[PDB]
Amino acid sequence: NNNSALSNVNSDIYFKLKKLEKEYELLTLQEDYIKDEQ
Amino acid sequence: TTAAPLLALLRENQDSVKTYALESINNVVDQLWSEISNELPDIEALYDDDTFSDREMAALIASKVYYNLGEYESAVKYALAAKDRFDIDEKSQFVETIVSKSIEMYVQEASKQYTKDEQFYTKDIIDPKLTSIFERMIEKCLKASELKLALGIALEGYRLDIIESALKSKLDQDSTSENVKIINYLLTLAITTVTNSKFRSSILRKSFDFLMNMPNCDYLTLNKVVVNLNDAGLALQLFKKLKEENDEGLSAQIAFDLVSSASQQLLEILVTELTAQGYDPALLNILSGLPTCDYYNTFLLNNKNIDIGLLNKSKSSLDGKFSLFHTAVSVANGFMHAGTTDNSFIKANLPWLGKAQNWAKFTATASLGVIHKGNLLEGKKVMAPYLPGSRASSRFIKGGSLYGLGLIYAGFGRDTTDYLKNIIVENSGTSGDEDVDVLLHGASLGIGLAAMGSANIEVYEALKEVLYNDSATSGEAAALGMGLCMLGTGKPEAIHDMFTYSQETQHGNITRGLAVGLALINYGRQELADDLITKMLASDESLLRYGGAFTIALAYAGTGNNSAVKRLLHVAVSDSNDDVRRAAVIALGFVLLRDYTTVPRIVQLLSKSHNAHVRCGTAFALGIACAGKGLQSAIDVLDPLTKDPVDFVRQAAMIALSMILIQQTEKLNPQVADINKNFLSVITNKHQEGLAKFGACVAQGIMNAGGRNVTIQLENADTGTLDTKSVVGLVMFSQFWYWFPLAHFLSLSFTPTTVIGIRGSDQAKNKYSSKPYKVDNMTRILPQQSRYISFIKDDRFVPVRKFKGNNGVVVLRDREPKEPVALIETVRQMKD
Amino acid sequence: ELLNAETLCFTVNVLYPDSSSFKKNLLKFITSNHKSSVPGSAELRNSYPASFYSVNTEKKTIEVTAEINCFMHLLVQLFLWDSKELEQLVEFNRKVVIPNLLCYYNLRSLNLINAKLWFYIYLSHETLARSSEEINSDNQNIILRSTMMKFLKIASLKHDNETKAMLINLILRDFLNNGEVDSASDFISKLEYPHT
Amino acid sequence: QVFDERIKFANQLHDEYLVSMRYPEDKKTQQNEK
Amino acid sequence: DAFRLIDTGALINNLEPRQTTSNTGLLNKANIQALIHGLNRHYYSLNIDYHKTAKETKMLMNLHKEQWQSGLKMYDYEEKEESNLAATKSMVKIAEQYSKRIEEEKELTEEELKTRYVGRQDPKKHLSETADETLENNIVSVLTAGVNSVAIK
Amino acid sequence: MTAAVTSSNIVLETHESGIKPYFEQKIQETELKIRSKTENVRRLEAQRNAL
Repeated sequence: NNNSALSNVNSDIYFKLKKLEKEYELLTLQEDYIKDEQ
Repeated sequence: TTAAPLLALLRENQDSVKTYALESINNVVDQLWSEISNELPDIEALYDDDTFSDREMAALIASKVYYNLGEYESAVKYALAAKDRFDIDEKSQFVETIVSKSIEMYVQEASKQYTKDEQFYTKDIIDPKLTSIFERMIEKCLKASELKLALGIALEGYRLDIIESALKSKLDQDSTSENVKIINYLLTLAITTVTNSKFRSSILRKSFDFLMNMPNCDYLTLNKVVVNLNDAGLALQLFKKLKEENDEGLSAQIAFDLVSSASQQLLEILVTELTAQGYDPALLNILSGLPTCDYYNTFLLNNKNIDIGLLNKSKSSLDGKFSLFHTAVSVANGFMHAGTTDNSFIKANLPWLGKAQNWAKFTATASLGVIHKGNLLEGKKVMAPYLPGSRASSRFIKGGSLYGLGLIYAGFGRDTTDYLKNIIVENSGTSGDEDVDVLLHGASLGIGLAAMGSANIEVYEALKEVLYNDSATSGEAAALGMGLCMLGTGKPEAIHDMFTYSQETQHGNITRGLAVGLALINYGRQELADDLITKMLASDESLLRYGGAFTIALAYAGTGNNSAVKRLLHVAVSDSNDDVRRAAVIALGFVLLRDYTTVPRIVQLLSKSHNAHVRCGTAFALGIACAGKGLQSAIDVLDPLTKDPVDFVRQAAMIALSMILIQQTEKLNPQVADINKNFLSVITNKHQEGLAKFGACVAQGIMNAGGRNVTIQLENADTGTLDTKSVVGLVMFSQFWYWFPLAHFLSLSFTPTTVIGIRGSDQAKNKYSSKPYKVDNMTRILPQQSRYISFIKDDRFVPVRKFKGNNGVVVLRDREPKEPVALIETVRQMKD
Repeated sequence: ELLNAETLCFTVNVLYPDSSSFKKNLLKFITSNHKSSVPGSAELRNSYPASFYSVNTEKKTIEVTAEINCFMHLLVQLFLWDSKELEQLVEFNRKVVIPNLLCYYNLRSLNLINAKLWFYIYLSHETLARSSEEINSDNQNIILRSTMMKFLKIASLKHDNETKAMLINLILRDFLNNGEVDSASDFISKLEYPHT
Repeated sequence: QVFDERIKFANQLHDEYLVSMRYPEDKKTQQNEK
Repeated sequence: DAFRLIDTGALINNLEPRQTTSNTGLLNKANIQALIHGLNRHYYSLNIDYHKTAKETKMLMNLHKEQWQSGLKMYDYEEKEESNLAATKSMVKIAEQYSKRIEEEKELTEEELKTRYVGRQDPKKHLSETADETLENNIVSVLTAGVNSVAIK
Repeated sequence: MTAAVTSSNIVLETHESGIKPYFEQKIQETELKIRSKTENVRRLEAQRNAL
């Protein structure tokens, strides 16, 4: 349904965002560079 | 109400009403939090006193007030002072607030202390009350019976104990395959997220044992582990499992997989062990890779689709007595026909070749080894009339055959090493002539490939004496060759000797060759190689800095490390020596091979700058990153670089575009047609500049490269592992703007896109349609296409294991494994 | 400007958790309307593509009642303030909607809606006390006071900026009216007001 | 002292110009209108 | 620019392409007209790079003894008042010109506004260059005064 | 089945909600930092592009 097995919804979202946030460490690197570039 | 009554009770000195007061305060501590915060040192005085039982209660009040204050660290200190009354907030719809921050606080402590020691469970840095909360929260994930949550958060906390227990308990075999799947998620999550090498090493190695307790399992999963750690003992142990089965199909299949995936240096120690474990010589033939190369030869022999008329139109436009023009074509056609021995180039252009001399004639000879790349059986034979001592007309042909012979045995030249070395040691006593230099130059490039990653100190010594001759072209060629042979070793003698020699030499060519040869040596050595990088950039010499960029590229290849990437970005913008800047951007693509998705966002910044060399380095980096898989955004950043008037920028961009779109069609990317015609237009003009015509024609051959049988595979998806071979092809390719022969190295990066089914008992937009079409065995099958392939349920050839779903060798079980059914002949069988 | 059972039609038509029952009580008292609770007005859940479509929802492959429930609360609360009636009508609105939202942890998106609900409940209650002194109005203000600060603590957890800011206003207003500026001095010292 | 205060107020107005101005610019590159 | 003679016969045989083999170089032609006649009929021109050492750099970059005598040394403060007067007046004229412009700047087509209401040189831009030079000039000057007055006595 | 407003049937799927703010605040903290930093990196880009 939409609330039948809510713990399967919780697990997929938590797992995938862990991978994406390493790549979001690369976006804080990009922000640090352009402050020097200008 | 007011917190005013609550104060009164604290100021009153009767014991009964102070004990009462804490209970009143915690009841409405979600209404009066700001108010009671002002007179809270009173409550610390009660907490200290042991005239109370409500020391727990006194402490628990502080926790709630500090969270609402905004200070989370202290809220948790008082959480742990309070003792209990915290397991009731794990099921409330109001306050879970204080609990969650504790979990976050664990992760802080763990990171500091895992690096010091794995054991931090005996450490007192970690509070036991802090542990209990983190540990039971992960346990509650398993009570709801989703295990990903428990493995996901345990990796972060550096928890080895809980990850060990979790998988061990998941072995419950109600499907062997279901247990293996849970192992796959964790193997992925460690590698891509955690750069901490020490934790990663433990987590991969532990996975092996859980697979192998189960009898039916995936050996693709077992093999993955072996290549990440590069431990030859797991490998021999994997074979020990398979020798107990006496299973012909699995051992042969994972062996083909293994040679591609695992390091060349790794294979050499592995075979010596298998001989003494006791194995059949069939297997040890595979592990050499000589059979496996022939299987690739066949695939290319059959399917290569090449435009011979395009070769003529380019031939007409690009003159042969015009030397630069002649080179572009030789190289280009060499890539297009690359893979199988095709004598079409020779016959098409039969008078045209002889028109050229100097390095244009050097390239044409060595371009034969790009076309005839692989073809090991016939390796000496086809290059035979161009060999020193059967050719003497030109010094160029004599040298350029040795180099072309080296491509032929590139990664395969265990025999070839001695044969090339004889010529070098004969020529290393000379002071050398310019006649000799051209012969000696191709020997040194060739032996480099032949001895690539075989750790020949014989070759290191031999080429050191050539560098010490101080010869014009050969000193640079020798320098490259040592780096190739001694790839990855990180030998400190070699590192220092070459670093010093740059000042010693007075030739610029020779200086450039050393700087980048140190790059090759510090491959995969990341921050063990930090020290040399720092020094190379410290050099006031542009050539040493130019190689420094690539030394980062290779030390930190295929791991997205912010430090590696930061040094490159900063040098690139901040420096005034144009070579160095250009190199640095190209290095970015190499570091970030793995996260190839982030690359266009990062390097859009650099292409924006209108400095020529910056733009030129941008183009190759996108080329490198998206070579195996194309991205729309990647392509766009290149499109206004074919419309920049500077021709160096045009050369790079055209090659990059064909690098991204190698065998991609126009019903697969509607931009394929537009870009392809742009190259043809430059070739037609003879009123465009020669720099441009040179870039355009090289790219043209790259677009049809291999006969459109190959595409570049930076990283295999065989077991999900980086492909070393391709890195070396790409980085040597990038040296071509400064030395035209070195272009030819792109051939190492071409990887066949095919499924080769083998019968095991002799070893002979948004695409998906619900309408199949039939594909024949050993035809070009793209990586994208491999997942839309599914064996027919009941077929005569059925894959032995559950199909990996990507290009490579899949050994088949033939249902009736004895019939005389039609076979595809093999290049090995064609001989004998 | 336009009818009063116009709210009733939408609320009945969607699948409600109890909200329809809560709306209907109010209207029966002022002369009941039961018209347009007949099929085609109590059978359909309002055309949608798949988002909460009539067929999909009745079959219970979906029950995306979530946002729709928040919007139902906003309609009834508004309709009271528009009518300009106080006493009991207010008390009914307060009792139903406050625990409905707190028996689930609101998602980020739903949470910004419920700050506007907290406003109207509080405003009717305050003016009800300022209508007239009553021994029943007085005891109910302690009830109200408790909920305000509890709402704010939830708003802190999700760091949703507009929820918190709106809730901060209501606490300050109530302090100003009760003459507990002493209690308010502390509160303003622990602000960090979002401007986002 | 008086001049010192005015300048800082001016500088903070620049900062508020910076956060606001470039934030919607980014969005137009993101959305499709080509 | 540099030249080097090549054999007349070699040019007949198409051996000017020979001279650029084994690199892309920094190839560019800085001058034609008589140059490209003489190249064609005699020579192969060379590009020019510069060598210098790290010692020689330091010698070249150093060109003042007043390196340390330029932030303690100052200019007369009458000259500074003249400069502030000049600067403020100039930007006052540019502001009136800007004000005439920005009575509209609201109709369709930027280019039409630039002609009609002069945005010829853009008085916004023009005022920015002038503002920024004198603003930076004053911060150094005050800083020089305040260093000397407090430190020396 | 169970509704997506409040959780139907207490401490079966409300026990799941009971352990939900532990997963969810971790990535909300991550979320809040990177939305404003996503905005900020594109902001200072636009600026160095104009320069």
